[PDB]
Amino acid sequence: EVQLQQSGAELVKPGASVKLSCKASGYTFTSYWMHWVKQRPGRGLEWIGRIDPNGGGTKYNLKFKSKATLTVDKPSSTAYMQLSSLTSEDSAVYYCARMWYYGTYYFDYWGQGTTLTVSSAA
Amino acid sequence: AVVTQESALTTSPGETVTLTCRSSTGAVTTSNYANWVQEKPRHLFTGLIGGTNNRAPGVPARFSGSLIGNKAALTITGAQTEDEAIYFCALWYSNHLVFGGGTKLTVL
Ligand SMILES: O=C1C(=O)c2cccc3cccc1c23
Repeated sequence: EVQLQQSGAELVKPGASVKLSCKASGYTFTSYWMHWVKQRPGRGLEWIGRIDPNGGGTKYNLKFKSKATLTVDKPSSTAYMQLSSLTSEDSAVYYCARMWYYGTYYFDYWGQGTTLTVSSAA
Repeated sequence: AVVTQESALTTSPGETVTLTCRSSTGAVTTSNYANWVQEKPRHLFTGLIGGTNNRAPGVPARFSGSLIGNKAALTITGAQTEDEAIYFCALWYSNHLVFGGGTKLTVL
């Protein structure tokens, strides 16, 4: 019933920006934190940050504070992550993953993922 | 702060297997709220356990979490062929989350 739908594959030029979306449904959007995670081949998973859809409050991995911008739209139940000043190091699959935070902190549902390729126009 | 896991572990079906999660800064505590996430082929991710020992709803009870020695541990009690996957742990450091490298569990 719970589902997190992330946007389709993306193909963007170096130096540009991109806004990835994560549509949540089958639950109360404001009741759960939303995380964003980065997967690159051979580099496992990398925490980017989390947002609290109630108040939009954020917490970032220091390495991604100049890179990532987390926001939400409560009406459309959608969390967004903008990446900026893109380089080849940003090429990866990015996941949103929700978390419960009463008395404990655990992930449960993860989105399918969105692939970003930072590619020059020949 | 760097989180280390076993690179890869083998078990048989029905056996018990323990994955570990080590912190560079010292012993893992409850204040690290150890998380465990499972990755199955086709980039299918599933949260198993957070806050050391609390299972997410719907997660099989054979996955349990605890602290053993200086590390957080994921124990799988009665390994199933479907449990063959990559298990990432994640430790909280007071203002940020850090994932370990992940463990490839093969079920013979
Ligand atoms: O703010 C918190 C917090 O207290 C905690 C514990 C565990 C995991 C977390 C991920 C993102 C964020 C946060 C986490």
